[PDB]
This record gives sequence, structure tokens and C-alpha cells, in this order.
Amino acid sequence: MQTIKCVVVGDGAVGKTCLLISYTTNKFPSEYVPTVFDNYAVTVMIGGEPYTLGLFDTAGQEDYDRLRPLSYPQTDVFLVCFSVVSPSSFENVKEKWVPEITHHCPKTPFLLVGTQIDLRDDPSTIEKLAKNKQKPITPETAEKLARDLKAVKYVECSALTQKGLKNVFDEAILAALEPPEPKKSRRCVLL
Amino acid sequence: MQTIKCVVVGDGAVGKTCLLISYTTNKFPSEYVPTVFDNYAVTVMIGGEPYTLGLFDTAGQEDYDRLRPLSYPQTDVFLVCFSVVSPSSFENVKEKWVPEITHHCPKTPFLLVGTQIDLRDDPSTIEKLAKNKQKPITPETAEKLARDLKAVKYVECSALTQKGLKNVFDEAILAALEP
Amino acid sequence: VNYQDLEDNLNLKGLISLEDDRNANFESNVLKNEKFLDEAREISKKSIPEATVKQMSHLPEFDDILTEGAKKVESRINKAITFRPSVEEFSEIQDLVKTLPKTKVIEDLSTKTNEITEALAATSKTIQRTPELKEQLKTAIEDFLQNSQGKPLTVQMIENLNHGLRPDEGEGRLLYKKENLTKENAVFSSPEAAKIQLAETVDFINRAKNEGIEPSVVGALVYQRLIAYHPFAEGNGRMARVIVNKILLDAGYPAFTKFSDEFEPQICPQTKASTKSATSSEVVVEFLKELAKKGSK
Amino acid sequence: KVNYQDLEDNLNLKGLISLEDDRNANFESNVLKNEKFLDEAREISKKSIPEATVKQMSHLPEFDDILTEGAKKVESRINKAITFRPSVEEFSEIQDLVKTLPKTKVIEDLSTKTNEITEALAATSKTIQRTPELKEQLKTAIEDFLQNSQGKPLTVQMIENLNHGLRPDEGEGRLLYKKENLTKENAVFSSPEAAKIQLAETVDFINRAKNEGIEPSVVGALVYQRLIAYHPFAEGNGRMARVIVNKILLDAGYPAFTKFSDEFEPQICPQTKASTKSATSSEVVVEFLKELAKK
Ligand SMILES: Nc1nc2c(ncn2[C@@H]2O[C@H](COP(=O)(O)OP(=O)(O)O)[C@@H](O)[C@H]2O)c(=O)[nH]1
Ligand SMILES: Nc1nc2c(ncn2[C@@H]2O[C@H](COP(=O)(O)OP(=O)(O)O)[C@@H](O)[C@H]2O)c(=O)[nH]1
Repeated sequence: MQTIKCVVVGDGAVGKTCLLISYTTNKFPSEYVPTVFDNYAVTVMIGGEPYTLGLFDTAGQEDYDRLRPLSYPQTDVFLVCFSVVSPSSFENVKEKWVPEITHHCPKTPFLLVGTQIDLRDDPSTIEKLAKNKQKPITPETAEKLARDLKAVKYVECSALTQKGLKNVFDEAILAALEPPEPKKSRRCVLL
Repeated sequence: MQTIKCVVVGDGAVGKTCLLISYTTNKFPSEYVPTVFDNYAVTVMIGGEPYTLGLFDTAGQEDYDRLRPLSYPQTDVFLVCFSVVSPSSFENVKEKWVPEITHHCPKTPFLLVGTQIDLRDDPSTIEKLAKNKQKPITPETAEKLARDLKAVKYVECSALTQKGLKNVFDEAILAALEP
Repeated sequence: VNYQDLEDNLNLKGLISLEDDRNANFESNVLKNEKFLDEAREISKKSIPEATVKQMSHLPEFDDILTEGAKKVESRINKAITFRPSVEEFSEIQDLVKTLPKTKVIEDLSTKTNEITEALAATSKTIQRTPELKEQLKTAIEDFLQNSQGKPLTVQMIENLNHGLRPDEGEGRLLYKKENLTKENAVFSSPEAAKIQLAETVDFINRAKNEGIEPSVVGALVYQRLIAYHPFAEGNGRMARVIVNKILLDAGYPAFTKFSDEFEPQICPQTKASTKSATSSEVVVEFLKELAKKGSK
Repeated sequence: KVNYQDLEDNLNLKGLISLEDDRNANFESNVLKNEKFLDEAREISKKSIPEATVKQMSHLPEFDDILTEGAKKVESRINKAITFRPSVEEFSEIQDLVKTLPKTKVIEDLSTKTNEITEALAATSKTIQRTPELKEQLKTAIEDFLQNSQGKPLTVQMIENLNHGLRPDEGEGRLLYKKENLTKENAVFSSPEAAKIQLAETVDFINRAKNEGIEPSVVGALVYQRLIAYHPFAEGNGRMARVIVNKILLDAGYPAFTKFSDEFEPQICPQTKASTKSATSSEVVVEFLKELAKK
């Protein structure tokens, strides 16, 4: 039986751990999540047949830049996440995340995943973004970056309301069935 | 989709952890083994359909008598293990282990699994048992004990040589799928 | 780095000297502590495939990869909590303490128990709506004040206190956290580093009392780092407020409730880099201001 | 208990017994009631319990004792095996046995002690003999340990370095301490946290025993037994214990220790097969001195 290893990357605090917990437990975690979601395996049904879906969370923080790629080997699909109400996390998709997974996993498909849809209509969130002369990322804006960065497609979800959450991993499984190729640890020797 | 929980019980030092490691890694552990094998899941293809096989080790020591049955819920098949060169562990199958799983899981099938086959013909092992006026457990003796205690069947394996090891977990899956 | 010429009637200089000694030993006591490192090694390897682990084990840099992130986080936290104010902040803390109300007569144990219970009640709507929970927390506060009266504080006292402040949990719950947790966007110490620096905070509390260091400033620093360390699985907020309020009430200061909603997320270093985090001295200033704000009410 | 007030003692065994009585009397607080120890038992136990059963059992007050009972009974079993409390007959026998040990007046230098401990390890394993490079690497760790521990109180960090130095064939990134309870030929070892707790007690025991002038050959015997029984590290516990004990012996002028007889080694630790008679703390000392007197 074929297994599907799905690795979730993206800036810190974009909701990677929460979207995994809300998807695997059907409950948005209330009060305090682990830094990295404990890697979990679920049997998803696609085409009438079972697939083992392996979900792997990562620490997006800069402090884990050396350790994080060691989880990338034998990855079938990446979820490059950004918060639709965090323009910096969106910028880091082009500036950091897509270059990272492309370096270690050149021929591995990835999806652009906009997280925290619900906050896009939150007045307090809109107000805070406006303070910095910023505004949420529209779906049209993210869809263009997905084509520019050769992403499979742009999907969107809200871990809190589960809106489109099931659809995100459905597209991740479909992208994973596009045959990929193995990964590299870059092999950056020191000293 | 469908998962099969197989719990391995039996006296301490009969080889539960080793038979689990030897079956999952195809290599008998030579180093110090863990007290309880870390619970392990494999998707087996034996038969026509895939099934997720959950292997669960237990602490056979008397000190864990209160904690051990808390692992029994949702069990599909038990492996009551004894060492065929340990008459006391064979006796504890009737005296402790079968009564224990029957008390917590009355309608759950179990297999009588004789462990450490390779020692049945070991002269030093036979000589040691003969000093205590004991002898290894023959398959006929265990087969009788399995039928008396309403076991599904008696199987035996050696984690060291892997003889009959793959068959032990095959029969446990068959026993769970067809009670 | 020099404070020799500044007015000091709070023993802040002696406080800064404690922080300098603890800071100078932070690398050995935490970053070079093998229990801490072993924790980081095991947690990091859980996300790495076993084929990659066997491959990387032949590279001498592998151990530094497993532990670099964990060490940087603790260093980030230690930088946020280490008290090392500027010459301006030093004199500012001097003026701010003079604005605090301080009662001459120190309350008895029964009275301190009620006031610390009410301070927790003001923070939580659940404690107000649940009389049974408030009475349970009142007993834990009373037990902690009885065992710590006239006796040096110990981690066992804090373990019992934290357990007492978690009566709604259910049996069999781990006392300490089993993994690194994140609060909103904040980072906390690893479970082992939190245990290590929990005991250092206990030592810090005892030495500060013996050295006669200003209790209100002590309470501020203790509040920040306990929250930043987050040693326990649950009840770290309650526990921190009870310990701090004992330090304050023992000195005659009003009990502390909570910082402003705008200022709380600045106590810890964060995962979202856009959030400006407050320095240890800035936390002390806002703490003293909040404490003086309760003298107006 | 048993009275020692009237017995001849030129080894400070009375002081040794008093040290063990204090440690044993605080064993319950220092280990069994230690929350880091209980938390470890709680988390390991729950790993095997279905989440539905945990939620049900969290409503029963006895649940926490069920999670930790097994771990507590194992440590108590181990502490009972290592706690030194001899009978009046064993007391007097140890006194006579120490007088039969060879003791050189001139104590060897640092370089000589390094070589003798290296050879003592070589005799135990056939692997170190057939591999000169491995033997040279262990010689460096012993030298480093003897240099950092000369004339200074022993510390857990010194042992951590020593243990790491005695594990040169491991590969990078390996955990120093063990991550779970291990069993060796049906023997029981301390949990990882309880082994750390009691490793530190053994270090304090070594330093206190040297200050109180307690007979080093008896100290080394007890230290060998509990270090092996505790088994704190993932690997190299055997090599590490032999190095620490031989240091205690060579610092006193006694020959280095190698290993017990093949028939007696499995009796040091409590067993998983209850039919195996386990040796008491005093019996381990008696056998240790007898093996040392032969050398
Ligand atoms: N409103 C909203 N908040 C979210 C959502 N997903 C995550 N969050 C919040 O974002 C913060 C950080 O989330 P986290 O899972 O730790 O993100 P990570 O650092 O990338 O793993 C937490 O406070 C969550 O409550 C969402 O779908 N909607
Ligand atoms: N010769 C032989 N020895 C075995 C076999 N299985 C286990 N052992 C040994 O029996 C001892 C106990 O094994 P273990 O797995 O720990 O038993 P457990 O306590 O039931 O888990 C170990 O020393 C093993 O090396 C076997 O099939 N053959």
C-alpha cells in the first residue's frame, strides 16, 4: 500500500499546528498548541482505495532553519502556508519557503495554502493591518503568486471554522499522486 | 481503514518483546531490549485486503498487574505467550494469563504462543530443567492446554531463528478477522 | 554596564548582581545541560526519518543541528527575562516604587489567603461564576502560605501549589508539561529547561529576600520568567500570580491581577516577528505602574 | 534493625551503614515521591492506554497510583537490592576480607592508573582486545576522566563526559542517557529519571565516603552494584562503572577490578524471572572482595 507524506511549512504563527489538529481531530484546539504537531497518520480514501496520509508539522521559526529540512526526505507534497491576514508570511512564501523546499525537494509538488480565512473579515484584524498601512491577501493575489512560483494551485482554509480545510488536504493528496522524486539534505558541512 | 489490535501477554522473560522486535525488524535484538516494546502499527497485505496491524507489548511482571489491563480495551486478539522451556510460565498461562484476559475481554479470541523453540533441544537447557525434575513443554502438551482453556489454537515460534514467527502473527490476524 | 554612581535605595544593584551571576552560568546550567540536550535530541529525531538519522549520524555537525533550535529559544527567553536596565530605567524604577501603596501592618495568613484568592477571581470569569472552584483554589493558596511561612521556598512547595491550583483536571494528569508549548504566538522554555530555571527562580526568590531586594521588583521579574518558562502542564498563570502576590503581600504591597490586554503578549518572545516584545526592565516598569494603578482604585 | 555498636570496625563500616540508612530513609522522598519521576511513569504508562480509557479512568482517584505503582515497585526492588545493611556475621566477615586484599604502599601516577584501568577493561571484552583503535580511544577517555577528577570532588558532569568518551563507536546525535526502561537478560533497571536521580546520589555517596574515610574497596563494590543496577546511560554503563570503581580502588592502592564470575554476575540485579536468586548488597561486597583478593 502506498503512503502519502505531507509536510506543512510556513512562517511561525500562521496556523500550521492548528490546521493539522483541526483537520485530524475535527476540533479547533482551544488554548495552547504544541510548537510542532506530533506527526500523525490517517487512512484517507481516494479512488475507492485506502491511502496512508502522513501529516508532518514543522517549526517555521528561523531558529530551526538547520533542523527543519531533515524532515523533508521522502516527502510527497508540501503545504506552503501563509496567513491571509499576515502579509509578511505571504512575502516569506516567495522569499524563503518556496526556495527552501525547491532546494531540498526540486521535483516535489507543493500547494500554496492561505490560512485563517475567518480573520479576513475580523474587524479587529482589519484594524490592526490598517495601522501598518496593510491589508489582507485576496485570493486573486495569492493565485497569481501560486502560478508565478510554479505551485500546483492556491487553496484556502480556516482552521477555526474548518471552511475548506477538508478541501486543502484533498488537493494535497491529488498533488501527491503526481509522481515526485526524492529529496536532499543539502549536505552543508560546517567547520 | 480497519485496524487490528494484537496484545502480547505472558510471564516476564518469555520473549514477548523479542518476538515483537524480531517480527517487526527481521533481526533478533542482541542489545538490551526495552521493558515494553513501543506500540507499533503496520499495514499488512496478507490476504486480499490491507489491514492496519497494531502490536502492543505488555509488562508480564507482577508489579504491573494493575496497570497492564488498561491496555486491553479495543483488543482484537491476544497472544498468551509462554516459553516452552519454562514450565512455570506454561503453568501461569492457566493460572494467571488466560483468566486475566478472559476477565477483562471475555469474548476476545486469543492464541497460545509457545516461545523460544530453539531451546527445546538445547542440551544445557534440558540438563538445567532435568535438575529440577522438569522438561520442556512439548507441542502436544500445549495443544491440549490450548483446547482446555478454549484458545483458538496453539502456535509456537522462536524469535531468534524466526521459525514460525511469521505464522504466529498470521494466525492472530486470522483469529481477529474470523472469530 | 556600570551603575556605581546612581542612587539606589531598592538594592537594585544587588539584584543586578544576582542576574549577572545567573546569566554568566546560563550556558552551563541550561545550554550545556545534558538532560536539556538529550530532550532536544529526542524531540528533534522524532521528525527525522530513520534512514536520514542513520545517514546524518556520520556527520559530526549532526548533534549541533539537533540542539541549535532549542538552545536559541532558551537564549531568546533568557535575554527577555534577564534584568539589566539602562541608567534611565534604573532611576525610573526608583521613582516608580515610591508611588506604590505600602501598608505598615502586614496581614495575617488568613487575610493573605483571601486577598490572593480575590486577585485570582478578578482575572477569571470562571472563578467568579464557580463558587466551588474558588473555594478549592482558596485552600491551595492557604496550604502554600502555611508551608512557606517563615521557611525558604522550595520547588516541592511550588509543585504542590500548582497541583492545588488545578482541581478541574481529572486524575492522572502530568504535573509538568511533556512538550514545548506555544501560547498565541509566544515561545516557552522546553520542559527540561523550564524545570532547571524553575529551581533557579526559587533560588532567586530566596536570595532576593535574604539580600533585602525590593520585593515589588522581585515580584515583577518572577512573574515574567515563570510565565516565560511555563514549567507546568496547566495553571502556570494561577501559580505565578499566587507566588508573586505572596512576595508583594509579605511586603505590604497590593496584590497583582494582570497586565493590560495590550501589554501581556509582549512579556514573552514571540514566533510572529512583527510583535515587539518588552524587555525585562520594561516589564518591571509596567508592573510597578499597574501596581500603583491599584492604589488609585 | 540490627545493632553494630559492639562490633570491631577498622573500616568505618558503621559510618557507611549510617550513610546508607539516611539515603534509604529518604529514598521515598527523593525518588518515589519525586514528580519528575512520577511524571515519567505517568507518560509512559498512558502511551499504552487508549484515549477513551484515559478519559474514563481520569474520573477515578486511584488512576494516578495505577500509572505509577509499577515504576515505584521496580525502584523499591532495586533500592532494596543495593542498600547496604549487613548482618553482624557479614559485618565481621567484610572486616576480615579487606585485610586479605593486596595494597601497594606507593600509589601510581596518572599515566600508570590510565593504563591499568585500560587493561582492566581489555580483559573483560574480546572486542576491545582485537581492535587496537577502540582500545586507544577508551584509554583517552580514562585519561581525560582521571585528569579532570584528580584531587577534586566527583561530579555527574565528569561521569557524563566519561560515559560519552567510552562510547566512540556510536555515531553522532545519540542520546547520552537512556530514553526508556531497558532490561538485560531478564534483569530490571531504574527508570531513566530515577537513574539520573540516583546517579547523583551515588556521586554524593562517593565524595562523602572518601571524606569519611570509608573503606574504598567496600565503596567500590557498592558503587559497582548500583551503577550497573541504575543503568543511567543509553550505552557504556558497564565500561563506565568499571572505570569509576577502578579509580576508587587504584586511588587506595588496590588492584583494578575486571568482572565477577560468570555464575555470579546475573545475581547483582533483581530479575524478571522470579526463580533466579538475586544477591544481596552484602553478598555482592563479599564476592567483590574475594575476587579482589585473588588478584
Ligand atoms: N482565527 C483563526 N486563528 C487561527 C487559525 N489557525 C491558527 N490560529 C491561531 O494562530 C496562532 C498560531 O497558530 P499555530 O498553530 O501555533 O501556527 P504555527 O506557529 O504556524 O504552527 C494561534 O493563536 C491560533 O489560535 C484559524 O484558522 N483562524
Ligand atoms: N534463545 C532464545 N532466546 C530468547 C528468545 N526470545 C527471547 N529470548 C531471550 O529471553 C530474554 C527475555 O526476552 P524478552 O523479550 O525481554 O522477554 P519479555 O520480558 O517477555 O519481553 C532475553 O534475554 C532474550 O534474549 C528466543 O526465541 N530464543
